[PDB]
Amino acid sequence: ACNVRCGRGWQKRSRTCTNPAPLNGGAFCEGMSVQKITCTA
Amino acid sequence: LQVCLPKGPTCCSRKMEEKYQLTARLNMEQLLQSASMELKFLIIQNAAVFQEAFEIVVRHAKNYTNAMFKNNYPSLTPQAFEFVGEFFTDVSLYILGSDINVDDMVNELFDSLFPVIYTQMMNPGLDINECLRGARRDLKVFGSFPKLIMTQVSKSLQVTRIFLQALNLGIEVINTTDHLKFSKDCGRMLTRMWYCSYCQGLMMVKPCGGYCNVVMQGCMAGVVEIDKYWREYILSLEELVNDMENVLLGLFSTIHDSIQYVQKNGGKLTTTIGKLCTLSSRRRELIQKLKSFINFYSALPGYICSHSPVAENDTLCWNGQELVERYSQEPVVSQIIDKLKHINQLLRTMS
Amino acid sequence: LPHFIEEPEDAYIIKSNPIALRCKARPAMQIFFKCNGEWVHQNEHVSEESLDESSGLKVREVFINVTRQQVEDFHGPEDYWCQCVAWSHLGTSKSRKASVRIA
Ligand SMILES: *[C@@H]1O[C@H](CO)[C@@H](O)[C@H](O)[C@H]1NC(C)=O
Ligand SMILES: *[C@@H]1O[C@H](CO)[C@@H](O)[C@H](O)[C@H]1NC(C)=O
Repeated sequence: ACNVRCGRGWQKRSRTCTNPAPLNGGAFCEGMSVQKITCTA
Repeated sequence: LQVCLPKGPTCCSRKMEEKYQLTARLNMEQLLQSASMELKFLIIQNAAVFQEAFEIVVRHAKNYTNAMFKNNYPSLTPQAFEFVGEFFTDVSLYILGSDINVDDMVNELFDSLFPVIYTQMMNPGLDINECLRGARRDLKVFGSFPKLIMTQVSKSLQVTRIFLQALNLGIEVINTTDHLKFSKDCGRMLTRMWYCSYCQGLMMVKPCGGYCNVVMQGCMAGVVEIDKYWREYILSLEELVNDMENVLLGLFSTIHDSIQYVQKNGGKLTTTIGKLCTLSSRRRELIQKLKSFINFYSALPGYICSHSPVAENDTLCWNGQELVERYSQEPVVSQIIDKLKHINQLLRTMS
Repeated sequence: LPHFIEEPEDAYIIKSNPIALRCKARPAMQIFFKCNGEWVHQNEHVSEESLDESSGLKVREVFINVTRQQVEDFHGPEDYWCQCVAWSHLGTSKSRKASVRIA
C-alpha cells in the first residue's frame, strides 16, 4: 500500500533468493531483490 | 471401484471416487499449510528484518567512514570515497552470500589507500601507481593493521552469512512441508477415512480417532523422522546467536590509527620509495519463539487428526469401510534431512 | 507544442565524476526534469535563454548535475532514469528517458 495518503507514495515487491537457496558455495541470485514504484493515491 | 471397499451397495461411481481422492489430496495440503503457516511467516518476517537491519548497519558504517575521510583526510578525497564504496559494497555482497574473499577486500582497500596517501599527504607532486601498490605489501607499510581488520571482520561476517543461510534454509524446508506428496496407498486410506462414508449414504458420520491415528502414523513414518534433525537445527541456531554491529562500528578508529601509523615512518618511507620507484534483543526473541515450534514434526500427525473431523470416543464411527460401534484396531524427505544435516554441521562448527 | 532539439542521452558515471544531463527544446519557456517519477528541485536546474538562427524563436537549454551519491543511494526498481518536460502556450512535451547508471 502507498505509505503516503496524499501525493507521492511507494509500493514495494520483494524477490528473495530461496527457490533454491545457494549451498556449499553455490552462485547466488543475479540482479535486484526489491522493486519499488512511485504511486499517486 | 479401487478405493471404496463395497460392502453393500454404493451411491458413488469410479469418477466420484477420483473426485474424492483429489479432494483428499487438497484437504491434506490445506491442513499441512495451516499447521506450517505461523512458523513460515515467523521465519520469513525475521529473515527480512535481519537482512534490513544488517544493511542499515553496513550503510551507517560506510556513511561514517566517508564522513571521517571528508573531515580528517580531505587530501584523500574523492579517491577515498571510491575505495570505501567498493569495500562496503563487497562487504554487503559477502553478507548476502556472494563469493567474496574477505582478505581480498582488506588487501584491495589498503592497496587503493596507500598510493593516494603517498601522493597527497607524504610526497605532494597514474603510471607509477602500481609501483606504490606493490611497495604497500613489499614494505608492510600498514604493519599488522590489515590482518587485524581481516580477522576482525571475517569472524563476524561469516557468522552473519551463515545465520542468514540458516534462516533461508528453514524457510525452504517449512515451505517444503505443505507440498509433501504421499503414497497412493495413503491417498486411498485418506479417501476412505474422510469421504468413503458418503459413498455408503452416511451424512455426518466421522472417522474413529484410532483409525485416524493408524492412517497418519502410516503415511507420516518418514516425515516424523525429520524431528531429530529439526530439533538439532533449532538448538544449533540457539548455539550460534550466543557479533557484527560492534565490529563494523569500530572500523573507523582502526583505519584512522593505521593511517597515522603509516604517516609515522614517512621520513624513511618517502626516500626508500623515491629510490625504488536492539539486534541481540531481536535474535533472542526469535530463538525464544522458535523453541515453541521444536515439536512441529512430532506433533504434526496429532495436528492432522485433531483438526480433521474425528470421533475421539471411538464410538459410532467410520473405520474406513463400515460404521462400527467400537473400533477394532523418501526422496524429498531424504533431501530435507540432507540439508538439515549440512546446516547443522555448519552451525555447530561456528560455535 | 515544444519540439526537443537536444534530447538527453543516457549518461554513465565514471570514477565518481558527476556528468550533467543536457536538454534543449523550442518553443520552450519552462523545462524541468522528472528523475525516477518525481520532479527535480528548482536549484538543480540551470536554464539558458537562446535564440535560433534558422528561425527567430525562444529556445531553452537546461542542464542538471547528477552525482554518484544520487545513483548509489537510489534503491528503486528500474535503472536511475530522468525525463525532460517542456512547457508551451499549447501544452507540454516529454523527452527520452535517459538512465544514468553506475557502470
Ligand atoms: C551519513 O553521513 C552523515 C554525515 O556525517 C551522518 O550524519 C549520518 O549518520 C550517516 N548515515 C549513515 C547511514 O551512515
Ligand atoms: C557536476 O559536478 C561535477 C563535479 O565533480 C562536474 O564534473 C560536472 O561537470 C558538473 N555538472 C554541473 C555542475 O551541472
